[PDB]
Amino acid sequence: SFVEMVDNLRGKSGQGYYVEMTVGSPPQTLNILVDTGSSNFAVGAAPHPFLHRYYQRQLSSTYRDLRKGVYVPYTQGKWEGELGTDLVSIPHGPNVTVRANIAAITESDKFFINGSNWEGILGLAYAEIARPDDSLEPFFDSLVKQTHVPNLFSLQLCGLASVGGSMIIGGIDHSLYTGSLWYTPIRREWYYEVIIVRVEINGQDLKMDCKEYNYDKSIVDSGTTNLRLPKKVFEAAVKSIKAASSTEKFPDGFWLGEQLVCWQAGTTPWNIFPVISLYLMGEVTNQSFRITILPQQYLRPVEDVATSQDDCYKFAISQSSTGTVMGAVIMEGFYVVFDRARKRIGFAVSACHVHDEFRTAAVEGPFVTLDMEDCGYN
Ligand SMILES: C[C@@]1(c2nc(NC(=O)c3ncc(C(F)(F)F)cc3Cl)ccc2F)CO[C@@](C)(C(F)(F)F)C(N)=N1
Repeated sequence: SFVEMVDNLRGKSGQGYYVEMTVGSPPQTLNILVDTGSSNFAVGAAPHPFLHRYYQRQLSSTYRDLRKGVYVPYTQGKWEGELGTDLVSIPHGPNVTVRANIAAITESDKFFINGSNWEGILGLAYAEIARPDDSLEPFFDSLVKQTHVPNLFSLQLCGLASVGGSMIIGGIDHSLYTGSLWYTPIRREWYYEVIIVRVEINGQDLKMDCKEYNYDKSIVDSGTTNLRLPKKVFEAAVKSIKAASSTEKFPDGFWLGEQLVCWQAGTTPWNIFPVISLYLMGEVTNQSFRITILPQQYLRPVEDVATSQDDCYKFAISQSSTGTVMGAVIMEGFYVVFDRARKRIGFAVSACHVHDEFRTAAVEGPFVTLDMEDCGYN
């Protein structure tokens, strides 16, 4: 039941949200990062200083070796391993056991994070971006094929350092959001690719050709902390946020995410910072809806006992050369429905949210733009 799935996610702020899973027979319990930005189920399978436990294939009678290596290098770090299949279950997910592909990580460099409490990654995106290639069926594809679970999942990421949330597999739990769910089409089934049609900072349009917001794609990624923007959009956004917050001046390093800004505990001047709205393409021509975030979402607290006389924050909007990434900055405080069956992503205000007494994060619409331009970059 969905009620049994509520609060099945845990994590440390900015370290990743994870769900408990079991692999093998007899079952081995592991904490697994929920990642909508990748498509491999990859688990630590050898000792590592940052791993409390790991997958021991020799203890699983149901393990099957696929006799195929896999090497996956990312911008920061890389993982090498071996492919196989085994029985997998989600103790606080659907009441089912399925056979799924598993990449057993045997060597890695700067992939596992100290103190993150996760031992692998559940890539929830599509086969097109699976490694080594699209013939390696992702976990959610196997789950849907082998069971009667509907082809949809939803995430309620709720932003001390400990975080929580819910991953609801096979449905939408109405207790997790308020107001209406607004849907944007999935443009291509690879990443969860979407289209942004307008960006406003404190109600002021950035006034760019909308293709700039999607250069070269825009994705929804629970495996990325920041709201990451293409260079041109990022520079305009920083200029606009600086203009709104000009009563206080911060080091250049802050706007580049290289330095923290600190205030005496409880004194953060939230009202000098603007709201940011991303307008997403609707399901109907030239209609859109907006997602509006507050500074409590894009100025992320950095927990550190040593600086705890203050509240210290990192600016969580950053530049990208690979397109827009709607990471946790966007997802936390919203209930996000990955409706794979209908090729669409829904957004609603979450039951767990940031609102202070002046402003509230929102999901609202509809908005019309009679300008007929397609905002898709490719
Ligand atoms: C597979 C890959 C990947 N992701 C992570 N993620 C995290 O550790 C992480 N996750 C969520 C959050 C929070 F919840 F706070 F947002 C904070 C963190 Cl710090 C770690 C290793 C790794 F290889 C590739 O890199 C990206 C980012 C890719 F570049 F592909 F986008 C991705 N999506 N998945």
